[PDB]
Amino acid sequence: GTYRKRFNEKARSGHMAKLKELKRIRNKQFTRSKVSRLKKKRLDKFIEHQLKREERKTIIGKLQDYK
Amino acid sequence: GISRDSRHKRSATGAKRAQFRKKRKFELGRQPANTKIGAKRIHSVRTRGGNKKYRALRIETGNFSWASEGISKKTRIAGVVYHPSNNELVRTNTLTKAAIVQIDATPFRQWFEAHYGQTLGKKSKNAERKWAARAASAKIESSVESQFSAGRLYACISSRPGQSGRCDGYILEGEELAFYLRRLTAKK
Amino acid sequence: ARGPKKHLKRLAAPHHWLLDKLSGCYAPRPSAGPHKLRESLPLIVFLRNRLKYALNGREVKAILMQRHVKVDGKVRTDTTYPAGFMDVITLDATNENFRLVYDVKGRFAVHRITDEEASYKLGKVKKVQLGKKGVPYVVTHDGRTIRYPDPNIKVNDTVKIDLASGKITDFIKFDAGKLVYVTGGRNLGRIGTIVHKERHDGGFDLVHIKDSLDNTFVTRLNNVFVIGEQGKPYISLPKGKGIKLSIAEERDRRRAQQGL
Amino acid sequence: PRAPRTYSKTYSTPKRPYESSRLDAELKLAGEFGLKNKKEIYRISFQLSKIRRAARDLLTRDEKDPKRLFEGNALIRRLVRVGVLSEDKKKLDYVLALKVEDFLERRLQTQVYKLGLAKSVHHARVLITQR
Amino acid sequence: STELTVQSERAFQKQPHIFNNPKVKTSKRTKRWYKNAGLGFKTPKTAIEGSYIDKKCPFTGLVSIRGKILTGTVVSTKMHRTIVIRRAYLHYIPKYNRYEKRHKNVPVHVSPAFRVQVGDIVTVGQCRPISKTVRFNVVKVSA
RNA sequence: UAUCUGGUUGAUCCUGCCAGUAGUCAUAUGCUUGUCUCAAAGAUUAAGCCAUGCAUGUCUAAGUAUAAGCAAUUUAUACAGUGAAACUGCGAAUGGCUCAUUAAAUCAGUUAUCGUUUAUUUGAUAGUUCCUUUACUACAUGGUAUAACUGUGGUAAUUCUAGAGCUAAUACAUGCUUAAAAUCUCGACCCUUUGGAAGAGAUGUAUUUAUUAGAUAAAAAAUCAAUGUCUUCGGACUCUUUGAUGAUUCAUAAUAACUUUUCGAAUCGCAUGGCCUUGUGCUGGCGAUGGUUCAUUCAAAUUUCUGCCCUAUCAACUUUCGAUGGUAGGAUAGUGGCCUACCAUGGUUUCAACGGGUAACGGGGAAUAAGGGUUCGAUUCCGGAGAGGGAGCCUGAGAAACGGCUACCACAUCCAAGG
RNA sequence: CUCCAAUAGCGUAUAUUAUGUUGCAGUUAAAAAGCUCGUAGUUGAACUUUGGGCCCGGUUGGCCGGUCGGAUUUCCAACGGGGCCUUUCCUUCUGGCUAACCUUGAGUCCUUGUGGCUCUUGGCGAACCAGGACUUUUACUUUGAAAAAAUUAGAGUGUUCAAAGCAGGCGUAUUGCUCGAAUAUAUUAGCAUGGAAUAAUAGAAUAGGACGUUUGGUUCUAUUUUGUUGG
Ligand SMILES: [Mg+2]
Ligand SMILES: [Mg+2]
Ligand SMILES: [Mg+2]
Ligand SMILES: [Mg+2]
Ligand SMILES: [Mg+2]
Ligand SMILES: [Mg+2]
Ligand SMILES: [Mg+2]
Ligand SMILES: [Mg+2]
Ligand SMILES: [Mg+2]
Ligand SMILES: [Mg+2]
Ligand SMILES: [Mg+2]
Ligand SMILES: [Mg+2]
Ligand SMILES: [Mg+2]
Ligand SMILES: [Mg+2]
Ligand SMILES: [Mg+2]
Ligand SMILES: [Mg+2]
Ligand SMILES: [Mg+2]
Ligand SMILES: [Mg+2]
Ligand SMILES: [Mg+2]
Ligand SMILES: [Mg+2]
Ligand SMILES: [Mg+2]
Repeated sequence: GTYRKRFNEKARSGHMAKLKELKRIRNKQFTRSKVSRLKKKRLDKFIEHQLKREERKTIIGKLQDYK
Repeated sequence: GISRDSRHKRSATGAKRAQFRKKRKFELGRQPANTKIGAKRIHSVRTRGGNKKYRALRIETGNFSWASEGISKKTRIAGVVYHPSNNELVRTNTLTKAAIVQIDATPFRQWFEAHYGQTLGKKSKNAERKWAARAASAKIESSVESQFSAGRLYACISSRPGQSGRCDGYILEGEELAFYLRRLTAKK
Repeated sequence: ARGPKKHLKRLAAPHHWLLDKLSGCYAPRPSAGPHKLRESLPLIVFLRNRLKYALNGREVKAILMQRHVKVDGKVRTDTTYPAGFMDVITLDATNENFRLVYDVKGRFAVHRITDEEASYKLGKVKKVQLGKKGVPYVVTHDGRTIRYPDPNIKVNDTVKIDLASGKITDFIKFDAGKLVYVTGGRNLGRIGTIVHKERHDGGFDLVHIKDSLDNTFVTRLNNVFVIGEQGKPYISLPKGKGIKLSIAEERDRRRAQQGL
Repeated sequence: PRAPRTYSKTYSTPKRPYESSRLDAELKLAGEFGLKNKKEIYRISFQLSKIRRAARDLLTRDEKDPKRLFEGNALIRRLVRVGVLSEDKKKLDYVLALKVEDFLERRLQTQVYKLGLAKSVHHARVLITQR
Repeated sequence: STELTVQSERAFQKQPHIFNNPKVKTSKRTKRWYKNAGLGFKTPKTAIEGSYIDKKCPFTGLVSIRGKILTGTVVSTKMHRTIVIRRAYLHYIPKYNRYEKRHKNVPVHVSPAFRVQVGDIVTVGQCRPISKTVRFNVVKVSA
């Protein structure tokens, strides 16, 4: 159980540094809170929404021009 | 420090091993001597069991042995002139085994002219008796003759001087001499 | 585990000392000596357990330090001295001499011998070599080292050693028809004669012994000790002579020995 | 660290608590020989199960097999000595007889009562356990 | 292999402590040592007469053969002086009551007194650690 | 899924179905708990944190006693019984505890060391030591430099220690004695020979290198070298030693030298014998301790062959920075890419490599069982690994030691704030 | 208040327990890929010494029972085993155990005896010693050795019974005698061994083959004898 979750990790620092190295090599083969994820995703949806809403409004004004 | 464990090495499939124990004493390795030339000193390590080893550093004479004639003389090593493993140890004059050195010629010439009376180069009636009793064997070689005319002979080291403190050796003769002359001078 | 061990937990003792579990937690661990660890017997398992002279493992020490017990002529005091196969334990008071030989169940017998037999023992050579300054030696099974042996002595010949002088007195070669006492493995203590011997360059040359009721068996040569010609042995064998009865005949014997 | 002093339990629960033939049988037994609970009966049925199975597993040998002759004479000698088996019925076959009442008749309590120094079964148990 | 032009490398090659003497002039011209590997294997003629120098050859070198003697078919000869052989066996799975084919490659040392190609059956014998993965010398070449 | 009870309608039979009905032996928990024998004590995947105490020291007749310690009274004016302290030696590397890491790793059976270290124990083993070996050099026995002790002190504090004065050794540092020959080298000699010749030097053991021997499969001549025993002066070569293993450049012996020269007893207790020229003359007993190398023993380190749970929706991996191999060196107790320099391009893989998961230390073993199997094994024995985490290392035969030291991360104790 | 069950023990919760090698199912109600080709994998027809003849006896079973509860003698019944001979290498040679009576000089105890044996004048090559000289390789299967102790099964034994333990027992108990601590198991790998059915493997097709007292030399290794060590 190499990369487990130990009870206290500040008091196991030399250990976790060594494990970081082990992982680096063995998977350099491939390298070569989810509420923070939910919050980031919702924020980015919101920003996209507001930019699209802005674009929509400017074009509807320009369509008022050519009625 | 410097260990001789093989369990830090990739396994023969190319795998990568997690270590299961700390370094052990019985796997150690100390520092190379890098034993230069000049003004003897020797430091004695205590190895396993008790068991001295005499790590030599800066040694300058050796018991070089003339194999064909069957003798040996303590002469003075004068400089590494070729080394098979590593061309750096030439540049920095480091005595390891199989280093090709130049020694002294003078004890050997003195001995030879004592043993046969032949004066390498170009009365006490017992002495005439012996020298004439062995004059068929008064024939060395063409090449070693020329080295004796120069003043210093090529010689190989055959004692590990970081392990026993003594840089003995032997004098090149025969085909080994032709090989090393060719190598040494086809570098130059 | 960083150094030699020093305690031996009872239940890891040799099975043939017959040490009862639940009497303590550890067992006498033999010191280094002539005989190996698993195939010795300390003097405390011999004085206390077997002969019932001591009651504790302290009265054993108060026997050994009065200079009473001697193994092979020389008086020994280390209470876990590894006595072994073919030794001669002399006790001066009680006028007794024992020799440690096996018996067909595998144990070590209590086998009293007479006095004039108690002044030699047999030793199977284990190597012969040129020692130092060109002096040949033999190395018997109990660690001895004897210089200047008779040049017809080679590996596996049984030598007969005089305890006082220490010199070799006699020897016995290794060939078919020789009487053989087996000290090792599953047939530990059986006495037969040799019948054949298989070569096996490379490992473990086997030997076909046949006892005196015509039951052949095979052991490695390593486990074979030669103790005399056909008929005549040189040591005195224990009672029962090495026969290896079978358990139905053992019970018919016991039951028919119903004497009271 | 010492060596373990081994042990093992001498009785075992049967298949089913109720099976009214079993309750009626145990009542006949524990009332006739003057017993205390069901563990006495189950202990004897555990003994007799062990006896009868090891004797069965002998019968699936062949005559003049040394293992069968040795342990058969052993088992028969023991069951003769306890008194459970007879003196004339000394073949291995007859121990596949031997119902529980044969054991519970050699019990010391009933043997006091049968010798007529006890006037009942329960009076015998009380003379026994009062020294 | 060793590939004649024997003095190819950056150091003179010779059997240690075998000294041919310039103050005598015989004709065999190189004194040569060879041992007997034991166990009924034969020193091939190419070791007794040849001019290669190998220090891990069982017949003209400083190893010795002891312990397990194995066999197998050569499966690749692409390294210098060593090869890889391949042993096959059948492993018994007792639940299913059947067997399964298994195999192990093994790297072994082939002295240049032998001529070994691929597909070729060989008998090897155990010597001390010769390199990181090599613990075996080819001692006879069969087919 | 047997057994038993019940429901399935207006009833009763017979089918069928449905519900309830069983030991488990694991965890948690409740109520009860008098006698005899016995013996156990894990768990938050928290290998999380620890107040206080204890768990490792040791003396015989036989290493060192002027305690200004104690007792004497019996031959003890160098000492002599006992005996703190301290020096020296040995031990603290065993035991006890835990299961975090670890998936060909550990471990289990089986090999190897012709590839190495070994305190101790047991058995062997050591007439050679300086010198042109006579103008001496202690061998009836050589030299300092410290502890405890005395004395002057520092600091809040610790199993902190400084400065001065003593004195020891089985500490430390030095350094002698003995057989008889034989053997080679250098040889003053005289007299020329076909040559012999006084003497002088070296010879133990260990180390380091070079060299030699360590044989063996059966005829005879011609050939010279050269005459070596006998010379029967021509020559016959007449008689010719040599261990082990499957196997060696093995054991072992020999030659030439080398070495900041290893060992070859300045030690200790009880006894007091013979001698005979009576000298404090000559020898001499039972032990203790130490010592070189070889073997043995307790061990160690490496190592051969076969054997692991889940995963392919993990198919290519290792190779810059050793990955597979060759040569040489260095390092090690020793083999070895174990490391270095140069060179080659190899090595494993659908017979599942590599990479993940493991509430994975491995085994003996425990349970259920008609069997095949399936599950459990921190846990009384063996093997490994660890001592909060990582990295170093000292002394020693033995340690990468934690009831040893040193630094760093994490915790945390005392403080006069300096430690 | 009356029963019932277990009883110095008894209850409740949660779990768990009574995938198919042996040994499952796939038309109609779990599940045959739409189709063919195809590498790994698994699997693959028959065939090579068969058969007879002679001798030897094991171990049973029957007639038997000689005896003071089995010591065993005549037979045939079967069952396993061996050795010859039938075209049947049974590896070849080295001086030896010469193996063995193929070898021979005389004698006979005893039912009339091919029902029964002591010593030796050319000998026998296979007694395997050690020695050489080499030989197709597996799978399977028997047997041996191995796989520590405790644990497990199990023999003995009145721990007062029992769980256990490995103790104990018997006398002249006034000075001492004796039995024990058995046995089996353990599967894969490694070692050793008999078997030669089944299933693979490999030899003589360009004959580069095999035996051979043959006769060309090319060669190299060195035993002995030429003083003796070198040539
Ligand atoms: Mg320990
Ligand atoms: Mg061997
Ligand atoms: Mg009471
Ligand atoms: Mg993994
Ligand atoms: Mg894996
Ligand atoms: Mg000694
Ligand atoms: Mg001072
Ligand atoms: Mg040598
Ligand atoms: Mg190397
Ligand atoms: Mg490199
Ligand atoms: Mg597990
Ligand atoms: Mg774990
Ligand atoms: Mg465990
Ligand atoms: Mg540790
Ligand atoms: Mg903790
Ligand atoms: Mg120590
Ligand atoms: Mg540590
Ligand atoms: Mg602690
Ligand atoms: Mg500790
Ligand atoms: Mg295919
Ligand atoms: Mg077929």
